[PDB]
Amino acid sequence: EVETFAFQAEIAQLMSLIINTFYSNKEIFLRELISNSSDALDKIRYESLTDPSKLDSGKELHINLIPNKQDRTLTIVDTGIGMTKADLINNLGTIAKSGTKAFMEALQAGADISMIGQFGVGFYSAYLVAEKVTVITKHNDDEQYAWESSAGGSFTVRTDTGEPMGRGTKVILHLKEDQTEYLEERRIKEIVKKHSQFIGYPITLFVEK
Ligand SMILES: C#Cc1cccc(NC(C)=O)c1
Repeated sequence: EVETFAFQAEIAQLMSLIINTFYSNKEIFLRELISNSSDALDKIRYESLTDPSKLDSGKELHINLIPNKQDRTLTIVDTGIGMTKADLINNLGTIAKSGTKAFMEALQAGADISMIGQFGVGFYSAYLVAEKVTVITKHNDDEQYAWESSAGGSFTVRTDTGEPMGRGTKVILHLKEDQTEYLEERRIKEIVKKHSQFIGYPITLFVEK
């Protein structure tokens, strides 16, 4: 049972600008997704300060980076607060319509693309390197769901029957054919050290066979 939704016109426009604009500094996608994970971890930590049972779904607060060269995927896993189905449909828990407007007004006033995260829409920088993005998420108050989009104006949401997650979010980047440098250990390490070296949660880069 798969539900298909249209992106709001402003989000479709942002996504097409990310995909079509010539812009060589693609590595910022990983900074933005790690930042989103750190925000999601801060939220479940804050909730747990007054209600410890919010961590019954998992006490460890961390970020894992999982490259898979056979599948040509880079997966960013966090054990943050996760998203409900309603959150997924509402632009993955963002204020993407007003954020896109503020981002585009900022660019007209002298910002560049790499400030995208300041406007709350850093998630969509995934499309700098991915032809398809899958988001698996589990929030304490809802069931496990899978969101998916190859851009083109639409996304799908379905109940996820895969590996139970406990709590958190998994962003699976199905990489473009010419973007496989982001699966190499030395390249990922370089980017994490350059852009994410002070994130307050452990970031573990998995290795492959
Ligand atoms: C990449 C990219 C991107 C994201 C938002 C807006 C724009 N448009 C420009 C710079 O003309 C480009």
